[PDB]
Amino acid sequence: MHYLPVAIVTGATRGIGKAICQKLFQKGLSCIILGSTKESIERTAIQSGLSYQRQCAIAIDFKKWPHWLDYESYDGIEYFKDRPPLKQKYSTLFDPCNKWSNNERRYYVNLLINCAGLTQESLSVRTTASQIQDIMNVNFMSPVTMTNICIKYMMKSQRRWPELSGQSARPTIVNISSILHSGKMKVPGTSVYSASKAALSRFTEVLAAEMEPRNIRCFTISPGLVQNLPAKEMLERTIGTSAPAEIAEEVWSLYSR
Amino acid sequence: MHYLPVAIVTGATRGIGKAICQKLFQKGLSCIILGSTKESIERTAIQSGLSYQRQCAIAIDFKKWPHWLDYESYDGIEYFKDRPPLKQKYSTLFDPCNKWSNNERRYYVNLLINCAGLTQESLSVRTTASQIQDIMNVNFMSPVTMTNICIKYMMKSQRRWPELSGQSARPTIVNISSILHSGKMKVPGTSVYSASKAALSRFTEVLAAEMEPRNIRCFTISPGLVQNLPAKEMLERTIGTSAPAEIAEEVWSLYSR
Ligand SMILES: NC(=O)C1=CN([C@@H]2O[C@H](COP(=O)(O)OP(=O)(O)OC[C@H]3O[C@@H](n4cnc5c(N)ncnc54)[C@H](OP(=O)(O)O)[C@@H]3O)[C@@H](O)[C@H]2O)C=CC1
Ligand SMILES: NC(=O)C1=CN([C@@H]2O[C@H](COP(=O)(O)OP(=O)(O)OC[C@H]3O[C@@H](n4cnc5c(N)ncnc54)[C@H](OP(=O)(O)O)[C@@H]3O)[C@@H](O)[C@H]2O)C=CC1
Repeated sequence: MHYLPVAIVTGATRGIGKAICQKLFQKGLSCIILGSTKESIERTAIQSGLSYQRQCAIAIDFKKWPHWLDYESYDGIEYFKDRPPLKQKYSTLFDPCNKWSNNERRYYVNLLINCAGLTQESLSVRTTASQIQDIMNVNFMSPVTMTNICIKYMMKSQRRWPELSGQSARPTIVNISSILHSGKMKVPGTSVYSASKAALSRFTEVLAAEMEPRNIRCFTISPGLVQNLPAKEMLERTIGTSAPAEIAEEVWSLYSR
Repeated sequence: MHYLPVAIVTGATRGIGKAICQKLFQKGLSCIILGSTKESIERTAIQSGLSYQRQCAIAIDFKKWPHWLDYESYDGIEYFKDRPPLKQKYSTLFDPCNKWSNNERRYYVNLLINCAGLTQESLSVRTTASQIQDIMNVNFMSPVTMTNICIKYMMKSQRRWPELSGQSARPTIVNISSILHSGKMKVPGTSVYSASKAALSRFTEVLAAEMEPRNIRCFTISPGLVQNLPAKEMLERTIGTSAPAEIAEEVWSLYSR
């Protein structure tokens, strides 16, 4: 049997998540990309790799947490180099792996990147309750559920295909935190954004302590540049930067090395 | 006019929040205490101070975030030294102040303690979605809304009673964070608990940067002892402590000095 690693990358329709995905594909993994709508994943779907490499996109709105855990199917699209996009309906996040696998080949998820992110540009007292709900559902609650759904999958896959150990990278989770999550960079306009980033970082550090003995690696990356503007320009000017290409490379570093 | 400071203390029906409240009353403030149910606030309602000092309790279930923002009234009880508890219905959190104020006296909130807390004792992968929702709604979302409702109140009160400056403590918010929110203490079983504490801490640090120039002081306190048990006993034994009496004192220190 040939086991072929797949990565799930949330927030991959554009920005940092798009860089990360390009790297991973360049480096030999198949990709399952997440976007928020049918429209945004149709947009990404319009890159030459090994013949067995595959790419698809799934539409999940992270604001709709926790209801999206219970959707029977998800709208998805498989896309290609030199062949038009294919409408799909996937029963789970791992359904694309099932459909790619054949008598000779087993596709399986071995890497999850939580990169989907919603921003904030308003003072705490001027930020509504639903805005705070959206930010936490996209930046924290959903990433937690993604992480947990994947860890269940990763552990069960490890028990059922024991040969994977020593012939694979260890199942890896990488959550994208922000420089704003701690220290000097306390930027007005971003109180709940930063907190959600603080939550994701801290969740991952504690998860890593739970997971490391079970041989799932859990990392966080903490980047910070391209907002503004979110009072705030005074600190953002007073005080470094990050490239999406640089972050994609660090993600690969963490997985491969 | 005599302006008389009132404190709102969430999570004050027992534990640390009860210590904090006793201190504040000992030190001359009137108290509005929060509990989660009609029953728990009835329980607290069954302490000799100045004649003008007052105490009441209000029932708000922090799991019901964000719906509790919209309740028309809240069940409350006013209690006394040597006089039986009085059933109340309060239109807002500041309604008790309105009812205590008289031609000679003005009661107003000048201190908010977010001390209400829900714990976690399960591994991430073994913690359901609703459990994670409860923890974040009680430990983070609700405290954020409390903080914002109070800051609106505090700013408007400052504009309408300008004499308060120089004759008062500055309007103060104290959020109770936990040693678990950062650093060495990464305890299995507590991933979302710790994250919510991380979120509250970080939110408050950024809020303080927003608020300090508007003359609202925003502090966090980070205590850590009495859980267990939440794998976990190995770290909790390997590595200090905090007394509720010690924390009550630190809260008073922060407000008075
Ligand atoms: N910009 C910066 O300087 C820094 C950013 N970061 C973080 O890195 C991450 C990458 O984003 P960034 O590179 O900045 O570029 P973008 O913010 O432009 O990318 C945002 C991504 O989030 C997805 N998303 C937004 N809303 C939802 C939703 N409701 N449900 C599901 N997915 C959603 C988007 O999908 P869709 O296309 O469908 O909208 C999109 O893929 C973020 O988490 C961000 O906070 C960290 C440090 C610095
Ligand atoms: N225990 C420890 O060692 C440490 C605790 N802390 C933190 O300090 C805080 C104080 O709690 P603690 O002293 O430990 O004692 P308790 O946990 O026994 O007190 C819990 C309080 O939270 C309130 N609460 C629980 N659920 C809800 C809800 N759904 N809605 C509104 N209120 C609710 C309770 O009200 P009710 O009576 O109605 O249930 C109660 O007043 C917590 O935030 C905690 O995380 C920090 C460091 C260490």
